[PDB]
Amino acid sequence: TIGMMTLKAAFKTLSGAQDSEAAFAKLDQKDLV
Amino acid sequence: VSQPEVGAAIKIIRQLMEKFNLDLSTVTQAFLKNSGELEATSAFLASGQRADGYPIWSRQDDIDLQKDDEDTREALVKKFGAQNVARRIEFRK
Repeated sequence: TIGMMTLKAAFKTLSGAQDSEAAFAKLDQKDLV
Repeated sequence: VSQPEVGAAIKIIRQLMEKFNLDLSTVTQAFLKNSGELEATSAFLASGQRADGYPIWSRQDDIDLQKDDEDTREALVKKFGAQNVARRIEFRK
């Protein structure tokens, strides 16, 4: 199981965008389709 | 968060991206709706359903989860099962 903050760190690292923090927040906020 | 934890997560995320040919966001969002569980997330990405016979989490469910209301919590338990609800609280902590 990947913890939420670990998942965030991994996403930010792989993303490579200074926008990653907000982008992650949007993924958590929006339902998956 | 420790470097080892992030490295392990990155490895898993990358494998899933290649195995199912999906972008970073799709895989990451799937983990978020499955409370970071590998099996459930992979089963979900492969079939569209978790392997335990329960749905993934939605925004309304997460909002409901924080309501100090017995009726709301019972409805969540019926929809996800007591175990998944406990794991969600822990995941969201």
